[PDB]
Amino acid sequence: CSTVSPGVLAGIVVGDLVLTVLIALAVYFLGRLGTAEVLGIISIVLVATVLKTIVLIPFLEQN
Amino acid sequence: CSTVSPGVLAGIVVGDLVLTVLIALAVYFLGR
Repeated sequence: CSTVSPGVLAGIVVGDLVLTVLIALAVYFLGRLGTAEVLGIISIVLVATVLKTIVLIPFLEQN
Repeated sequence: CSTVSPGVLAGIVVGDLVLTVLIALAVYFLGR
């Protein structure tokens, strides 16, 4: 019987954020106005930010 | 107890996995 005790789990949250940013940044590096369809990168970054943000805030948030 | 932590946080790891496959696919889509 415990909660938010692991802490490492919190490390999982941080790890996820940097994960999306690292790979997303990798592709963005090559992209530079010319490859077109760049909107794709924005789409994935959008679902990622809102996914962690939406599921994590209402919970980690104090009521 | 029911332990919520291993639930929402567990969900975050799952989300990371989804982004891993989705983004990766995006990498291939771009093509070298």
